Amino acid sequence: LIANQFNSAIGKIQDSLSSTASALGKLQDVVNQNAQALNTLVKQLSSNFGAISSVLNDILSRLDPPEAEVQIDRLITGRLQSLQTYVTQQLIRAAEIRASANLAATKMSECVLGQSKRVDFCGKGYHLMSFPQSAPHGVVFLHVTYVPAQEKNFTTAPAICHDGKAHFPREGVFVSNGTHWFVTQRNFYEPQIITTDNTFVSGNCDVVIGIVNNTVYDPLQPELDS
Amino acid sequence: PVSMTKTSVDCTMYICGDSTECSNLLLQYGSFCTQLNRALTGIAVEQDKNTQEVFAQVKQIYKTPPIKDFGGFNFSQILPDPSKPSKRSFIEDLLFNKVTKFNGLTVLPPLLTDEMIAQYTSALLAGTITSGWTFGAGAALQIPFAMQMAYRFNGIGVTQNVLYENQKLIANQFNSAIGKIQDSLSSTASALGKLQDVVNQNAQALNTLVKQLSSNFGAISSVLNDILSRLDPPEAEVQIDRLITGRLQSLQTYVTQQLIRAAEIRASANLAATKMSECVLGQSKRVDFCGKGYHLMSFPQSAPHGVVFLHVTY
Amino acid sequence: KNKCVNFNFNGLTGTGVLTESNKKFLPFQQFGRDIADTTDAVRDPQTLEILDITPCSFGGVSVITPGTNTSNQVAVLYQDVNCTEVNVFQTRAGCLIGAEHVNNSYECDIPIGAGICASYQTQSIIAYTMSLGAENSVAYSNNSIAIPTNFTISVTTEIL
Ligand SMILES: *[C@@H]1O[C@H](CO)[C@@H](O[C@@H]2O[C@H](CO)[C@@H](O)[C@H](O)[C@H]2NC(C)=O)[C@H](O)[C@H]1NC(C)=O
Ligand SMILES: *[C@@H]1O[C@H](CO)[C@@H](O[C@@H]2O[C@H](CO)[C@@H](O)[C@H](O)[C@H]2NC(C)=O)[C@H](O)[C@H]1NC(C)=O
Ligand SMILES: *[C@@H]1O[C@H](CO)[C@@H](O[C@@H]2O[C@H](CO)[C@@H](O)[C@H](O)[C@H]2NC(C)=O)[C@H](O)[C@H]1NC(C)=O
Ligand SMILES: *[C@@H]1O[C@H](CO)[C@@H](O[C@@H]2O[C@H](CO)[C@@H](O)[C@H](O)[C@H]2NC(C)=O)[C@H](O)[C@H]1NC(C)=O
Ligand SMILES: *[C@@H]1O[C@H](CO)[C@@H](O[C@@H]2O[C@H](CO)[C@@H](O)[C@H](O)[C@H]2NC(C)=O)[C@H](O)[C@H]1NC(C)=O
Ligand SMILES: *[C@@H]1O[C@H](CO)[C@@H](O)[C@H](O)[C@H]1NC(C)=O
Ligand SMILES: *[C@@H]1O[C@H](CO)[C@@H](O)[C@H](O)[C@H]1NC(C)=O
Ligand SMILES: *[C@@H]1O[C@H](CO)[C@@H](O)[C@H](O)[C@H]1NC(C)=O
Ligand SMILES: *[C@@H]1O[C@H](CO)[C@@H](O)[C@H](O)[C@H]1NC(C)=O
Ligand SMILES: *[C@@H]1O[C@H](CO)[C@@H](O)[C@H](O)[C@H]1NC(C)=O
Ligand SMILES: *[C@@H]1O[C@H](CO)[C@@H](O)[C@H](O)[C@H]1NC(C)=O
Repeated sequence: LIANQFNSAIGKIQDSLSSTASALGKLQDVVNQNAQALNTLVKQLSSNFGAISSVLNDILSRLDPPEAEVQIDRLITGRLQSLQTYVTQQLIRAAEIRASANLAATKMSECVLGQSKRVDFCGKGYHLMSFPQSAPHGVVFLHVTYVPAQEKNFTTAPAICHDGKAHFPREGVFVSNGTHWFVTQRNFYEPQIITTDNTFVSGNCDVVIGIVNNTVYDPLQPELDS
Repeated sequence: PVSMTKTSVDCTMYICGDSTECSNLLLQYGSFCTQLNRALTGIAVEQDKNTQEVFAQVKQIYKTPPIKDFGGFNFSQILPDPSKPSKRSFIEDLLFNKVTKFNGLTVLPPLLTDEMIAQYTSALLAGTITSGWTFGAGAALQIPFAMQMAYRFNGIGVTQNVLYENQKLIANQFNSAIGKIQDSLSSTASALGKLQDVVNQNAQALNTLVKQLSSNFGAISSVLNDILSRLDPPEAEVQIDRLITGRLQSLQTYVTQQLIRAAEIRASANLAATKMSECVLGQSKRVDFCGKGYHLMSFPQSAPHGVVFLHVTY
Repeated sequence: KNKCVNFNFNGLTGTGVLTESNKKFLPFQQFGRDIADTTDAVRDPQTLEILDITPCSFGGVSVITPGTNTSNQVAVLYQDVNCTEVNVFQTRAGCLIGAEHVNNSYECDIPIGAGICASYQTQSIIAYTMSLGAENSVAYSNNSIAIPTNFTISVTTEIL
């Protein structure tokens, strides 16, 4: 079942990517931002900045050096400013990318090379494993997680009273279907008969709030009788 | 700090105040103006995204049950007061109290209202209290609060029995500590310094931008109308160019600082989102990620342009 | 008064709305300025009257459009302007024109701002208060627990 659920989910990934382009928006956005910035840089060459012509060749073709220098100076001032603007925005943008890259590297380490207990860090659910796929100017992570599908109400007790002693589950939680008490692990319903090996004994019944009364089976007792 | 004020400056108005002569000169400077507008718009959208990242981490809007039997733990102070107009908790109200144009620069309202952020925090807390960490992972599975706490005690290394036996004491210690939080916030404003600082920085930057309009930059008059009323267009052009050069530089300075400032806020917002996930939606074993001590659980409270986390530790 | 006019007091040009002011000018004071050092009040030359200058209403225009692919119908938002100054609905964002306000809350499609989102639905552009999500009351009880009986392996994609 788990293998089938896994295979199915990978199938859906293929479908999603094949259908909708928007899925890779973050990557596309980065591309678009850099393209717009360069387009702007190129267009600023067409700006006159108060000079007679934006074309540098026109200025020197029309004017002698003393006059030409004034017009060239305006173009230089404008073009240098334009490029400074570009470089500054790129530095800021690069720092945003470096942050993303550091995050991608961190996830590569803690999600692909390991199993993360950090919540949501590797996808919504309880992270199992994750697989990296190269993407243009980016990385894509397929996070396989475990999500509990179907759930049921049970009445629960913090502890049970046996012989005036309080039994708490070693791991797990006490549950009652309504008639019989069992101990199940929290994440998946596997009821087991409450036994001495499923429980540890601390203190007495009196201090524990919400304690219920249920027999705790001892495996050794039958063996002695037999 | 999760977000800043979304601020938009129309440069063609800032640089030239409804003056056509000036606007024509501004055209020669190219698409500088469009680029400035674009930069600021980017920041504003980022601010909305920052808030979504932190607060909208909850599948459904969970509601706490009318019966608050949380095993003696009392959350009335951090849970919303319905009686109040905005459904904000007592602590959120204190936080809101603590934290404190015509030139082409306007403020755009945030996409989520304060009431909506308060509803998101209420959903997170209700999920946390009633269902533990399960709401993060999937469908919120109810678990009694005193038993949820026992799992969190197993998480730090202490056996379940310790919590059960000392339940009254732990509940009292918890309630007391929340009391102290109320007291601290009411007594001293300085506590929300980080949030205040963000506000102050944005205000100073705008104040500077407005003051730079009064600068002449070597023109005869800082007032653009004075130049036009006193001088013929050829002569006026030189003076207007000086004003344009100065005003455009002033605004570029502003935009650049805001881009850098936004990036710092986005980092904080990313951290706030990461703490919402590993601290509120789960129990962090990372040391000091979620308060000093062994983290048990944590509860988010909306604050102006920020989030506040109450970390319960052992 | 009470109109956007191009005024000129003693060779001081400006465009603004002149209103009778309540400012307590002292006899000598010619005109008032601001926090920002912006002229915002005048004493009339021909009359001893103080007039508050309010800049004529200006605001940004945003066009809310579903893709052109989808529809050519558009809604216009006049930011921070009263509707009088301009399917007309006033939001905290500004004056929204071309969008029908709908009570039913939906997931935010196009964020107009201040909690108000727009979408294209059965068609016309509609404006609504965005829904945060499906309200749920968890079945909390001091003795009730919910334990999952099954699971779903799920693969989700994160792009960086
Ligand atoms: C809860 O589960 C227990 C264990 O399966 C049920 O107790 C059993 O009931 C069947 C039918 O009467 C008997 O054949 C078994 O001998 C019982 N087992 C034990 C452990 O005694 C119980 O009936 C179930 N209750 C509900 C509410 O469905
Ligand atoms: C669990 O079992 C204990 C022991 O039988 C119960 O305590 C008895 O309660 C009855 C009714 O109050 C008294 O008459 C006995 O004197 C009590 N015995 C002792 C040793 O205290 C206890 O009430 C039971 N609890 C539940 C949940 O039924
Ligand atoms: C949790 O503690 C709070 C704070 O002491 C209690 O709220 C008070 O309730 C009493 C009435 O019972 C009022 O007189 C106080 O004015 C309230 N204080 C404030 C500031 O809210 C609350 O009732 C306690 N809840 C429980 C479950 O005991
Ligand atoms: C352990 O925990 C705290 C540490 O300060 C103390 O708890 C107090 O215990 C006394 C006596 O039982 C109570 O009257 C107080 O109300 C408790 N105070 C608090 C902070 O809740 C005490 O030092 C130690 N208590 C025990 C039970 O060992
Ligand atoms: C747990 O869920 C899986 C589905 O994820 C269930 O498997 C299905 O079982 C029904 C009945 O045989 C079939 O019609 C489906 O084709 C099965 N689906 C798959 C993907 O195999 C499984 O039965 C569930 N178990 C429980 C506890 O109900
Ligand atoms: C648990 O019980 C409550 C009250 O009867 C109910 O509303 C809820 O749907 C139940 N949940 C499950 C998983 O059966
Ligand atoms: C749960 O609350 C009920 C009242 O709603 C009370 O009678 C009962 O003793 C409590 N039980 C536990 C498990 O503490
Ligand atoms: C002319 O000046 C006097 C000053 O006292 C004033 O009373 C009168 O209203 C003025 N007339 C005009 C043209 O406004
Ligand atoms: C409109 O969108 C659909 C779906 O993406 C696409 O197939 C189609 O080519 C688009 N048409 C136009 C007018 O771009
Ligand atoms: C528009 O003006 C009216 C009348 O003063 C006022 O009640 C209303 O609040 C204003 N609305 C906006 C959008 O400012
Ligand atoms: C939506 O709400 C308003 C009240 O604010 C009301 O006038 C209108 O009838 C409502 N729409 C319906 C019920 O179709």
